[PDB]
Amino acid sequence: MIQRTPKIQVYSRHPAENGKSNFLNCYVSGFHPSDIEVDLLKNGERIEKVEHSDLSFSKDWSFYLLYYTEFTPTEKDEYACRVNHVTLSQPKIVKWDRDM
Amino acid sequence: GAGVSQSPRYKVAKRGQDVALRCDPISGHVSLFWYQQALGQGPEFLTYFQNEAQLDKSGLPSDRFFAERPEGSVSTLKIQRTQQEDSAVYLCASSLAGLAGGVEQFFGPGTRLTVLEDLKNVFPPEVAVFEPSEAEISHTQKATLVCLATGFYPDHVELSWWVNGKEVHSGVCTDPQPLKEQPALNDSRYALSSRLRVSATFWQNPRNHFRCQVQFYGLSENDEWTQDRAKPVTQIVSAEAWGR
Amino acid sequence: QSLFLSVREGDSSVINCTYTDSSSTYLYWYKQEPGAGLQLLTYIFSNMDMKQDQRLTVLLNKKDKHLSLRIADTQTGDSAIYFCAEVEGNTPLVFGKGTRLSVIANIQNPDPAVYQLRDSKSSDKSVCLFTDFDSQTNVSQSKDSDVYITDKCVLDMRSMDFKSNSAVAWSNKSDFACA
Amino acid sequence: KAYNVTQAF
Amino acid sequence: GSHSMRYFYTAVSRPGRGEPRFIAVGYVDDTQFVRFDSDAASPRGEPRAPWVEQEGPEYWDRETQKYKRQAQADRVSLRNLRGYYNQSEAGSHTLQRMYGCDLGPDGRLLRGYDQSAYDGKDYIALNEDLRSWTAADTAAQITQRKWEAAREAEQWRAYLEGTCVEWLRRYLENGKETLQRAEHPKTHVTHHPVSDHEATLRCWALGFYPAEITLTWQRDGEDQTQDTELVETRPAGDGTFQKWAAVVVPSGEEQRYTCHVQHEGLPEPLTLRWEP
Repeated sequence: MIQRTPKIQVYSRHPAENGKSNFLNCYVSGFHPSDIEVDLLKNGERIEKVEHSDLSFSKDWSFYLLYYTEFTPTEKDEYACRVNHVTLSQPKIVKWDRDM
Repeated sequence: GAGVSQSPRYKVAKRGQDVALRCDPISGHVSLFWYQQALGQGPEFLTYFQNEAQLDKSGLPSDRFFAERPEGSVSTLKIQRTQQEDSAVYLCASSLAGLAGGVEQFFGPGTRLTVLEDLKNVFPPEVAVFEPSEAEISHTQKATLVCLATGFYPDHVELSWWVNGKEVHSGVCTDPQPLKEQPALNDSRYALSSRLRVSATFWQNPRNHFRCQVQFYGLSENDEWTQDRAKPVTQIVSAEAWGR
Repeated sequence: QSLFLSVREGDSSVINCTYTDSSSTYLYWYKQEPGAGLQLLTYIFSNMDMKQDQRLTVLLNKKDKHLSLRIADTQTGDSAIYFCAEVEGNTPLVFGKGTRLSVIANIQNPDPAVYQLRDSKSSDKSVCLFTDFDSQTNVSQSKDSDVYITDKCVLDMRSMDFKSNSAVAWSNKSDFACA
Repeated sequence: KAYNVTQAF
Repeated sequence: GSHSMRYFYTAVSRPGRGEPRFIAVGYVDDTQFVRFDSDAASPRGEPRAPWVEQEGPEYWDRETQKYKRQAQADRVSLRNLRGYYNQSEAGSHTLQRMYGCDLGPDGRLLRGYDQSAYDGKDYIALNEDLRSWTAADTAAQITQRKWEAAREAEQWRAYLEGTCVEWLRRYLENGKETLQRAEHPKTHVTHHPVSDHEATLRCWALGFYPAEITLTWQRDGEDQTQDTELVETRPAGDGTFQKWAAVVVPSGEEQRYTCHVQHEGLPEPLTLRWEP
């Protein structure tokens, strides 16, 4: 088989407004094989409730997934996405930045 | 019978016993299909195979049915605790690879499986031959032999005519369907008629031999038979006649 | 045998059916004779309008999902049950309801005459044979509780291109009447 | 609507 | 304008952990409408768009049986591919297939396609003429033989030129209010300080469909794209997409930079600035 490291983007469905409910998304793509563990975090804890989209792939055969959950943005929380893949020595963690 | 083979062909089973049906498809064929068929009705799907893999088994009506194909050649459909509702014909078909138009395919002759309440109703046929009427030969100048098989059950009979050791087909027509002697009775025994017709010159020749052969399908060697009557096993009942 | 069709010898027969899925890639015609297995007659690729091979002509009409088989110069050997089948991809055939085709024999010289046959080997039960009757001739079941009448089958002696309808009757109630 | 069933490899 | 239907199949063998897994998703353009997962407790074809649910049980039970069989075929394919390469039994392997039809603006089949990969490698592909195949290696040539004996290509030409186009036209009509209603992007510019003299200008594009878009930064009206930052277009999780493009500018020169956007829903391109 072929190994390809996933690309990751953590962001929000809507422009973040402290207090107002919203959706937190972790978008992984460009990886291969399809076995992958993605988890959303809040203050380092794993938020169990997470809905992931259906497995699919791009014209180049790379897979992509959308793990997401509902959250209310409030300061001093630090949401992040921890992704582990066959091609990673250890889980790559990407913190959420509402400016991106 | 060049093509797919199906082992039992005819099978009688009492309510509760098990039965196994065998299919021998063409050696190279990848896909193999099983169908079920009621009295003169369209075949319905049971299950089919890709090599040895079972792509679908939703057609099986009960969990008692179990098809398989160990090494992707012969297939076997097993039925456990057979019920009256299992009585039907079971067809097998094999194809080189799928059933697209133009791809080699063959259907098997089928296997009629009659599930009976009790084996005490099985009786082989009683065959008799009737000679042509001189009145017929005096007018039509043709001779018509009639064969009559009675008292058999179920209707697992295959009739044929043999003139001087040869199975003939010209001048023959057999009843399309047996005739139930007891119309009101449910387990009534059946009767089948047939006719063979040749010129008066052939019947007049007393050196000719006419034989009506009836292949009956009953029990096999492995069957519990206790009644003092003769075991009603698969056999051939014949009635012969000679010219005059 | 969900539908029935009677045709005269030498005429043409037309069988019809309305299959299910409009996505069927191949339509099939099978015939099943009494006791035998299914025989493949023809197939047509769903993108074709019509296909011909010997005395068979297949006409397809998608949208309406209508399939037709025309047998040219239909003869007694054509009497059977005919089934529509459709297939798409790597799936099993899906069969439609059957149609029983009954070919009425051409009787050049009618000559109806009932005859009684010699019960060889001293068979008490007698039998009388209704033979040489016309294509329009009919044979019904005597309501007599113990008088059996068989249906009518045609006989074909190829030696002289001769055909003849035949019927048989017998009685087990000890009351026979050849008339 | 999907292709019915592909042939095996 | 130019629409298309696409299916993606994935089969992954997981030795010692059950039968291979089979997933299938179907898209009309960038809108997924059907999903099937062989690992669900009630494996069935489930609608994923509000323009396919009104099809009736006959339609959905037909896809369920279709998928259940396809998953069995792919398990056969994994064994066969494994045997072609003499691959260990304790290894995990992946089969992928993608097929669909491009319905040109003429309203007819513009082109059909079907291609497969094994372990991320091009394996076999249906040629553009829909009559033959192109095989990557000697193993794919064994597969080609088997498909040629089965008339597999004749069945794909009939599906791509008929069923595919016929049902794509049906889907577009049922969901015209969304599949044919292009949605322009909501845009704006944010400001973020870098150094005492550096600042970042991020141009946002949110809530558009389809996903095709282009964001360009220009200082003085030129193609200042050598030091622009673009993130892959990403989904908002509800049918719309997001995308931003950033550039680092010397503080005080903000109004020298203009963001250009191009989307189907926008009649003419949109030039956007940063409002302090």
